[PDB]
Amino acid sequence: VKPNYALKFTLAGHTKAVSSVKFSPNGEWLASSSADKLIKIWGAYDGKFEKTISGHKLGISDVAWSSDSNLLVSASDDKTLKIWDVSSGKCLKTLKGHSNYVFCCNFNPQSNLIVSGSFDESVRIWDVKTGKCLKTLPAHSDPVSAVHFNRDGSLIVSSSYDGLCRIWDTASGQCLKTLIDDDNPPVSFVKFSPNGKYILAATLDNTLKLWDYSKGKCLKTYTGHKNEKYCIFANFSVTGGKWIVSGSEDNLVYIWNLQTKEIVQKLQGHTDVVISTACHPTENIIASAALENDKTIKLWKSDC
Ligand SMILES: Cc1cccc(C(=O)Nc2cc(-c3cnc4ccccc4c3)ccc2N2CCN(C)CC2)c1
Ligand SMILES: [Cl-]
Repeated sequence: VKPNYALKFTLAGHTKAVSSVKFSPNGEWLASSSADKLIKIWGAYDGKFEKTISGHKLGISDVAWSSDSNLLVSASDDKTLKIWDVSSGKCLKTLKGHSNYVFCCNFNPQSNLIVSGSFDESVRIWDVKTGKCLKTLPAHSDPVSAVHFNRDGSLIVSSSYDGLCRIWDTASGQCLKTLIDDDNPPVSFVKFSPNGKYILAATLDNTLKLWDYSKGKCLKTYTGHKNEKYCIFANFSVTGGKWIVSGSEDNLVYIWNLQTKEIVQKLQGHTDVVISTACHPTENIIASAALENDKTIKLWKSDC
């Protein structure tokens, strides 16, 4: 069983490298962030450009949606995160506290907290309503590449160039688990599975790994792509077949069968490193986004 993702739309508009694409929880919208300091909103089903959101003083590495598809948070080189009202485009809060570039961000499912990771080697947990920093976790000893809440928001997973992936108790800020590798290549990406039982982690040695969080055991490895420089975002695809989806430094989107680990599709068309991919919440739709020699987002659709 293989997917048949085919190109549907190419979304042009960003004037510099695109860093992150995310589908709204309600499936309605795609948000993109870019080195051009802009957030753009696009229709998920027709690819139609909606609006430009601006205010960051420097490039934006990441953007994430609240549970109600009404708010966005962005992580910038200007050392801030911003919370935005999607419908008005207005900046609601500026989250200040990191001492350097902010690279990654997420709302908890309840969408009252935001977690961020920074070049400053810390993970911060912020109050959505007030914008105040609630906790600063001495998370890592190198830049933090990814931060993600599990399904009930009770855990955070973080990854860093220090070679570790850590799991944190949200309430107390205590580290519950460290995943260590003997060679410790930089961990460039991490995310929980939809059910929260597993973690998917990328390392900068051309490798994706599925870890049993509960047991601390690697269950799967996914290879064949190129990933030795960029923090490339990867995904579980669960709407049709059960896939792993990633960008790659050879300008392709890679799709693997989660259980067998076999490459099932490679998506051709981008003209630069595919740094971001997103999987639609309800439909078999992938968004992909590439760096400065491409600057476009592509939307792909499959029957399974
Ligand atoms: C504005 C913009 C546009 C296009 C790409 C990037 C970028 O690549 N992001 C970034 C950078 C780094 C990073 C930068 N310096 C570093 C210096 C020393 C050691 C480690 C470092 C890690 C880490 C993460 C990230 N991201 C990539 C996009 N992703 C959605 C979240 C995380 C940003
Ligand atoms: Cl995500």
